[PDB]
Amino acid sequence: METTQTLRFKTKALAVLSKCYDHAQTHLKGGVLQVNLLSVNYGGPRLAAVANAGTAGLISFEVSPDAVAEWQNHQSPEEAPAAVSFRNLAYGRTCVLGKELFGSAVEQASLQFYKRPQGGSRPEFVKLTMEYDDKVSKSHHTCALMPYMPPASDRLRNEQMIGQVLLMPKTASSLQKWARQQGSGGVKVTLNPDLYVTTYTSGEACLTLDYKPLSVGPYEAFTGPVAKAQDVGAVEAHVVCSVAADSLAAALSLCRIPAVSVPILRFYRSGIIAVVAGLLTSAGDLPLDLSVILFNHAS
Amino acid sequence: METTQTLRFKTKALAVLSKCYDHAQTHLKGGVLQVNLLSVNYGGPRLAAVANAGTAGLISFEVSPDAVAEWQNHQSPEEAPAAVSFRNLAYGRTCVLGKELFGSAVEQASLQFYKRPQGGSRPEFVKLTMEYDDKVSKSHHTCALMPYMPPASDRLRNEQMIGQVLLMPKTASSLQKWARQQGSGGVKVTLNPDLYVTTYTSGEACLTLDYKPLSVGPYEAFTGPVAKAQDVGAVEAHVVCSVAADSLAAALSLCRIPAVSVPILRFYRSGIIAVVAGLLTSAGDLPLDLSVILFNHAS
Ligand SMILES: [Cl-]
Ligand SMILES: [Cl-]
Repeated sequence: METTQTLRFKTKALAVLSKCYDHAQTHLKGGVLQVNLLSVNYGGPRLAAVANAGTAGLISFEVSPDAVAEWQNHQSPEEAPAAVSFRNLAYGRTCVLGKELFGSAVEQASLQFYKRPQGGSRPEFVKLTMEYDDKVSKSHHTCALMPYMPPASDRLRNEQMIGQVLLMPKTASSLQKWARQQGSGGVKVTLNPDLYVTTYTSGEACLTLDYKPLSVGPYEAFTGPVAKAQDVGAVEAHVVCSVAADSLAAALSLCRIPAVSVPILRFYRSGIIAVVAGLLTSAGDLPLDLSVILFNHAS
Repeated sequence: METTQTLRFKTKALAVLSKCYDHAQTHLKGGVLQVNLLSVNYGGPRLAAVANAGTAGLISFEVSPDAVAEWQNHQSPEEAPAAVSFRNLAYGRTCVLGKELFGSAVEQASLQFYKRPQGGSRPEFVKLTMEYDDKVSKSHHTCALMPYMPPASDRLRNEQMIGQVLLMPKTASSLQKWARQQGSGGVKVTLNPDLYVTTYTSGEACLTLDYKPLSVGPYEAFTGPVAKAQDVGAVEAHVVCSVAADSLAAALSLCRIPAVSVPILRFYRSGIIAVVAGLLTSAGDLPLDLSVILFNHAS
């Protein structure tokens, strides 16, 4: 058995995300764990819990490379994949890997991808192992990788961000509730730079949220921790997005992590939207990049 | 690291218990997993999930020795302990070991015990391993054992059984509901050979259950599967037992596993009751000895 790649995290790195994972736990359960190698020499490897949200949404519970302690790709650059991924809910078992992985009592978490010496050009298995606080307890999980998929966190690299608005906790819940009220319907999201307003409509139903302008462009907004939670926004263009009410509801929920993050809506020139979890200055330097992509939903 | 004991179960042996465990998982979760070494010259090692039920009850989900494929004790009889135990809910972990151990897809299950070559009469750690159907997935859990405890399935060795009555579904359920209604009070259970009836009182509340006599003593009854389910009993002496209503309710619930078992109440001369899960001929030959001991409880 040969090792294709080795990935190991720093002491207790992933444990600080324990509560964050718990918040997203229910949505991440039926998804998959995925390590993005496609960005190894672009910051480092990126492990992420990836799953669906609603009728047209993709969650990416991603860990910043800052959490990585050692990376090793033993395959020729040309053989290694852009990404490997196994399913979060391990084969047969009752244990959800993401839960154990992002556990708070884990000192060292690490992954090892293997293949059989003979036939097979790409990794075929992964071996997660978590070593706990007690300096005594270990857990090793051997799983089969899945049919290759691109890095979830790769679908927006060529997209153009025309603005993003921070949603104050109450506003977020308010929207999140409205979205839920719309069931399996669609929501037409409207960004109006002129009116400093974001609008959502689903049939006759409707909802309007105002926002204070930031005398700065999209890409220069919310670059660091969110020091204040207020309905603020940096928009530089109009746009209408057709998303699924249910996906929007799940996103707003997941990105508002108690005492940790507040939802930030990122608008793209194409009809696409990405609800991002803006980290509060309080919740320290969590190596988290949580987002949910709202795909185009034909109503 | 020195290996003291090794236990390997037969292929798929513990998987047949999958639904049975699930039926008790809520109770077993906070208990412990434990291997009774005493029963090695009495059929073989006995693994059991052991936990508390109500205010005065001990639950024992024991696996018949005929499920074990290979046992090896590498310690002299002097050093070897009577029983080894470790938390069912693994340390800092999120999965309960028992849930994964009795997984329906576990091809092979095995346990190993170790200790350091210094200070330590008995084993200090255990390593459970699960090999799955897919012939690819494996799980290894390494834990610390707990301060030693006697084999749960031993507390009834000197006790002399004076009677046992089987309860059919509708009957058991009446008793269980009655017990839950008595909330946190105590139940005075009476066995009357002259009136062929068992009575339950908790304050002004009461309940009487008739049973048809078996022309055989206590120890020769319900030896094998129970092809039918009718309120019959092989009693042979009066006895009044003081039990906790909540333990009684839990015990009846646990021993009536849907389409698998029916509760059987075993009364002992000492006024102690043990609720047992009589297996229906319907269920196959499950290697399961589930029971719940109702200890003495005062008003
Ligand atoms: Cl209970
Ligand atoms: Cl010792």
